[PDB]
Amino acid sequence: GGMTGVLFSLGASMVLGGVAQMLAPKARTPRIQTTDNGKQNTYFSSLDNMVAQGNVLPVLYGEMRVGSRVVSQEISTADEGDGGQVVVIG
Amino acid sequence: GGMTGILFSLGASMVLGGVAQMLAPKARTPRIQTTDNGKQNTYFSSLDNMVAQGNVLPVLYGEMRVGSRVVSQEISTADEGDGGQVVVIG
Amino acid sequence: MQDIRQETLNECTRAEQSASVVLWEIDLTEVGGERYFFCNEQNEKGEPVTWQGRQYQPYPIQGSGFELNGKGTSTRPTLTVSNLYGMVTGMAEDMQSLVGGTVVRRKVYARFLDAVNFVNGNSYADPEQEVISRWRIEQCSELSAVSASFVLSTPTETDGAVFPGRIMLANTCTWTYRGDECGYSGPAVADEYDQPTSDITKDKCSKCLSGCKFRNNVGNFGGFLSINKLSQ
Amino acid sequence: MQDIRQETLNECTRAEQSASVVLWEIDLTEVGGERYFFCNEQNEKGEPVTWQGRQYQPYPIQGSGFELNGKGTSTRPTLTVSNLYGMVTGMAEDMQSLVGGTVVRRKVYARFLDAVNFVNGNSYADPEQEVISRWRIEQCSELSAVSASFVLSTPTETDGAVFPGRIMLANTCTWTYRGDECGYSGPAVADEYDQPTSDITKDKCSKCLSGCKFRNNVGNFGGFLSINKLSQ
Amino acid sequence: MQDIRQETLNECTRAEQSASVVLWEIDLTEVGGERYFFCNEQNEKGEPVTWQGRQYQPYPIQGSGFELNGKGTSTRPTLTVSNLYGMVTGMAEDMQSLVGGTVVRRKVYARFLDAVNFVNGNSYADPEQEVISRWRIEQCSELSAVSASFVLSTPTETDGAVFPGRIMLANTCTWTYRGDECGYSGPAVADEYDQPTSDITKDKCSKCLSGCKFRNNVGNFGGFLSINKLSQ
Amino acid sequence: IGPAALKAVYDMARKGARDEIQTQMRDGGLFS
Ligand code: SF4
Ligand code: SF4
Ligand code: SF4
Repeated sequence: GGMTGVLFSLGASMVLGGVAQMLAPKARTPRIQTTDNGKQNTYFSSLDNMVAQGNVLPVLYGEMRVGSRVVSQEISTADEGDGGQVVVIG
Repeated sequence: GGMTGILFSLGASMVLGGVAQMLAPKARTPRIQTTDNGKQNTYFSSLDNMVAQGNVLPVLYGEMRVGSRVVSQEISTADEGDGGQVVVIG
Repeated sequence: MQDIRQETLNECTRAEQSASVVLWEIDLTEVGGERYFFCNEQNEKGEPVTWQGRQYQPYPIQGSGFELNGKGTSTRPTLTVSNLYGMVTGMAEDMQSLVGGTVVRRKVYARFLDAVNFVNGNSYADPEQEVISRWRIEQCSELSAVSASFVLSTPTETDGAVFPGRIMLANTCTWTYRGDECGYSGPAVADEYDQPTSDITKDKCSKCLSGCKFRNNVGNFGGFLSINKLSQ
Repeated sequence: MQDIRQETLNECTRAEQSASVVLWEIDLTEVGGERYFFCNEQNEKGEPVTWQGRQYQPYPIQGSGFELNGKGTSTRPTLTVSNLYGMVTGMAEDMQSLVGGTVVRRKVYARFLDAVNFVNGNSYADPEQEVISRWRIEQCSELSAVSASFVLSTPTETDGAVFPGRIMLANTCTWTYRGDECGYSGPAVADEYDQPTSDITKDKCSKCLSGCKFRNNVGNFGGFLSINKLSQ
Repeated sequence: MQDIRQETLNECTRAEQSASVVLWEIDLTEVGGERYFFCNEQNEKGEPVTWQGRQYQPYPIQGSGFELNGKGTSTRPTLTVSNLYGMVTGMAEDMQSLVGGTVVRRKVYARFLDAVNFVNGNSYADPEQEVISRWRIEQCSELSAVSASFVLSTPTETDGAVFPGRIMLANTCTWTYRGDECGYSGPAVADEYDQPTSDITKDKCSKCLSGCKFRNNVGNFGGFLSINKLSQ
Repeated sequence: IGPAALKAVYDMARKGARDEIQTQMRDGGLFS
């Protein structure tokens, strides 16, 4: 137990994947679909309304106009009324 | 160093996947989507127009009627006349 | 850089090294236990080693595999402790197999221990020169009747955790009771199954709409009342 | 089937064969170096081995794993050369780790060497019977002060490469300046940063629209001017 | 629970046990062969072992790695048989390398063999005390001039199978001929191709519409005639 | 002897790893 044989140095065994990978951990590209055609969406953009069923609530960090997750949509009859008494319908 | 063992047997390990894959490298089935349904992505035909950006220049090798990758699409006002002097309107 | 004092770094240059000593502190206050002090070896008097005034008792402890890295997997060094007379099993049967506790490893050089550890008395003592690391116990991979092996991990390691903790629900709350969002501080009114009790030891919300209506905090409900978004 | 002549094939079946010599040629002309000839062993005169008139100097060399296969990954034989006196590091620091070079392995039987390698002189000499293999160096996984290990690969190895190498549109170009596709052959007008440079030593194109306009070859522009296909 | 009788269960706990005998039965009747009985051991008279009246001849055999599990891959124990005098090769080229057969392993305690295996005659004999297992041969991983290795598998193994076994529709039928779904029992009219014939030996169906038209049985056709749903 | 035993053990470990990869990727297991 005094000695520690089999030092087993690791050099190119970790370089073999690439050198910038051992300084920066790289990024994950999304999966490409077919019905989506060629619109390569990323993981930090959403310009359409989503559905909030058993999903997570997204967060925003700066600028970059985004869509939303619809929680309630309803149509009723538009009653006549303003912020006052002027209610002419002639 | 004069003698070397380390032989094993490659006649059984490589058959384990199938014997026909031994002589031909086998084809690659595409990925099935819910929208694709019964249709499977054909690497020999694509009858539609795809967005230019996020696409790669396709190639043709024989026949195979096919769509394209649209680069420019725009709507203007047509000229009222074929050419020459025939310019009847009424 | 490390928080290494000048004196110990200067001493760690000469050829004739002193004896390296490793001491371990198992802290279980955050989980419901006590602080245990262990050392792999005792002094020349056959006594527990005295450091900074406190005492570390002798017990067979061995830590192997401390590998700090930035890529690949995390670090999982292994701590081996002799389980004789059932001493480890005693706390394991009580403290839920030593899961969630903290371990602190301090390494010191021999020439800086307290003077009471030497018959002549060390004149170079300085109880402020040591190297400190801390880890958390992850699992007890094997505890037999002769030994016990614990796996260690970094406190900040992420595994099985998701970033957007928010979850959209229909008729179930998402936060705790009385913690920060349920600003309720009145008498106990409900229990697990929404029964009209008035005892504080059994007051736990049912995580429903009825519980909120009972507690008059429906304005602070986490469950959005959508439900019928997929039917249409 | 190989191109091995009948005589060596006949001799290879004999019960009492001769020594099997292996000679190596490292070609860096396609990279910017020279041609180096190595042999693992020398003749009986204490001289470099003379083959086909040329001389292979006796230097450390040893190959292992040279093989031809079709299933799974391509074969990657390993070469080893002893790095004493810093000889290998000398060319390694100048030739960028000897990547992209060519290695030629020649296998010969002892009874066909030149007559000058034997004191009595070999009458059975025929300097056109050998087996030739060619590979390309991929990486240098070891450059210790005692040895040096190289990984070899097939010239036609394919990996990390895609077949249809075009990217549709871009605000930038995709060809190479002064090639057979750009078609420009005029005097220097612009530099890498789009400044009015009339010196040919530092002519470069930004591959952008203005750089192309500077040379009146906008007809051969490789990027398509769509942009708004995704926004609109 | 197992079907082991009470008496053998009682005996197995005794401190001074008897010898353990393993006997193997290879059944190829479901394939078109015979039943072979093997035993790794013989009696004291140099004779095949007599059990339940039948005789297991002495022959090399050894089973290894018999495991039963509920999680992960289904276990594949192995069997080794000495291939001397080409006995295994005699049936390998005839029975399609012993693929699809059945193997039955019976383990027995030595004190229950028939009296003819002992010179004095065993009085504690019971021919209904054994433990039985059954497996199926999967492949002959090794076959040489000295030995032969077979892989065993559970009959219930579900490797390489899909649950819903229908193709729904095509231009072709997807059943057997003269089964319990085709429902044809008439005289021979068609062969492998669309050629008239009147011999029962070469009765075959092309499993296309033309075959049904030939056999006047279209209402039992297993192909939906859509075609244009994929186009239009 | 050192180096011969080392190379033999390395090659045997490679064969074992290949066999484990082959056997665990059949239907179940952890699906490496
Ligand atoms: S349900 Fe209403 S009361 Fe029960 S916890 Fe969530 S918020 Fe507080
Ligand atoms: S941009 Fe115009 S000029 Fe610059 S390279 Fe491409 S084509 Fe030749
Ligand atoms: S095709 Fe018509 S006849 Fe031939 S099998 Fe299927 S059903 Fe029976």
